[PDB]
Amino acid sequence: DGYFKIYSKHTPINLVRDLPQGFSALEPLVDLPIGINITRFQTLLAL
Amino acid sequence: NKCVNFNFNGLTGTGVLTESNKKFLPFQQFGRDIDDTTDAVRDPQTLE
Ligand SMILES: *[C@@H]1O[C@H](CO)[C@@H](O)[C@H](O)[C@H]1NC(C)=O
Repeated sequence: DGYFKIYSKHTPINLVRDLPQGFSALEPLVDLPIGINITRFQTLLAL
Repeated sequence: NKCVNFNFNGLTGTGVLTESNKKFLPFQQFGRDIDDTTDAVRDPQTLE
């Protein structure tokens, strides 16, 4: 509907090389009214 | 605690309004029952 919606969660953990084997809910942190076409995306690392 | 025609945001319906004990999450606006009828609602003006 032209809202780019972000759902998220934080938990502290203790793992070395796996995605945590379990279940949790993500809350809507924002619902940005942006209306654009998207096909691809990229993520930003500190250097 | 008296029967009233409630309306929040166009939700006309008749009932006793009562103060809830429900812990709705921060983003959360209407409560629906098991029956999918609305049975709780955040007030738009004041945080209850
Ligand atoms: C988004 O762009 C692609 C590639 O140009 C196109 O195939 C797609 O139809 C566009 N999205 C919409 C909603 O038309």
